[PDB]
Amino acid sequence: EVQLQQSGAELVRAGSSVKMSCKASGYTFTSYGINWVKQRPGQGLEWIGYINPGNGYTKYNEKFKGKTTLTVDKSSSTAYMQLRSLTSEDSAVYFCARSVYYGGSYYFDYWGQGTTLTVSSAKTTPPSVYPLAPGSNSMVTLGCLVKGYFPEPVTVTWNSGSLSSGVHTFPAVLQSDLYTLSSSVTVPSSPRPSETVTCNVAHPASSTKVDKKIVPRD
Amino acid sequence: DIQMTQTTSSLSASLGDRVTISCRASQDISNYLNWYQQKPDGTVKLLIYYTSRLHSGVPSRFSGSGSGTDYSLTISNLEQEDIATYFCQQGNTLPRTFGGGTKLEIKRADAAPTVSIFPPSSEQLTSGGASVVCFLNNFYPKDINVKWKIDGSERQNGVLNSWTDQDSKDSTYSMSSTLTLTKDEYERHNSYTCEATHKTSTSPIVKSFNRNEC
Repeated sequence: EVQLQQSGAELVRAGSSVKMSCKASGYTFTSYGINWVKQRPGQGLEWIGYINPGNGYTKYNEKFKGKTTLTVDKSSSTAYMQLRSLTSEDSAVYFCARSVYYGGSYYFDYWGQGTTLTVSSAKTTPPSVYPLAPGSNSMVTLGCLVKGYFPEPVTVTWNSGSLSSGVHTFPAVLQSDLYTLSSSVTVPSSPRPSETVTCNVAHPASSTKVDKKIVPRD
Repeated sequence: DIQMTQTTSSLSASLGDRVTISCRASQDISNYLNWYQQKPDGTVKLLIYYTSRLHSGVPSRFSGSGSGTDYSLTISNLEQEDIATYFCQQGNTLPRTFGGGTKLEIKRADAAPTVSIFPPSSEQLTSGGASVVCFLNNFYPKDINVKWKIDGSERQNGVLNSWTDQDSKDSTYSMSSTLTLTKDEYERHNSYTCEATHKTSTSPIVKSFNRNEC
């Protein structure tokens, strides 16, 4: 089977650079070109460029040329891309896909899982969990604010997961060079403040686990 | 270069519906148009190629056509697995270009958001900061607007919003708005309001609180 395993995600400072991998398998490496696409949350894929493993003939998309260099290792049948002096608008997901022939004009028939590049300069930083409680009818929504952490990810749970349904954990946003997210849970009025409702926030990178209890009043 | 346009970012359908996603080149592509599917998990797969029509190993319900500038993909019978984002791609001129994509979603009965507002926590106030959060959960369609009013007026700065993809059990959407001030600014005012405007009704759903009342 045609397989393309791309390198893991990379976290690197702006101004620097980075070379990511794409390793082909299940087919003759040099008989098919490799292309690279760029995807930012802001929809759309951008066609970076295309390199022919057999000859090493690259062809770039003006808009990426100069800062981008496509190379390959016709030995470990692995294809590489290098991005220099990184900017934030470098932050994104990069795919490498095999290109193919029918009727004069290529197409990409096999892609990788993509690599996620994040260009920042913050450092492993734990978040501050803030309980969200109503101030001083049948169903009650509580929350928990996870602010000022970095880098993603952070895992949130309610009552160690015993409260699954009616939960909502929102995508993070970059506040001041850091991340912040929120999470809600909707439980009946009989449950809280009757019983205990606690958010379990885990932030791996900083080896942090927090259990904040949502208590009545402000 | 050649600009690829996909009118409709989001497209609604029920399971079992004939679905059609359009795509239009800025010129004559001479029938060199492809189609890729991308699941939420991020992966990308080829579906059709060469002005649509030509398959890969994909199910029969997928069909394609087009010519010159106007092209399209059609899924004769929408299947749950089909729910994703579809991009078209012209392979006629360099650089190779992509359409904006269209993301299917399921047809739910309009809902009206459940709005909750939450003053800042003592814990955070002690930090000197103050953040007022507001949830607008389980609503459909996905279009919504959240307006923050401090002491009955304006307020744009300090507002940060987050949205969730469509839910997989019910087909609703949800939204989290967060207004962050400094402890001091937060104490210089009294009523904080979170207004939600949703087609679900012409009168915004308003939720707020008074500090003096806490």
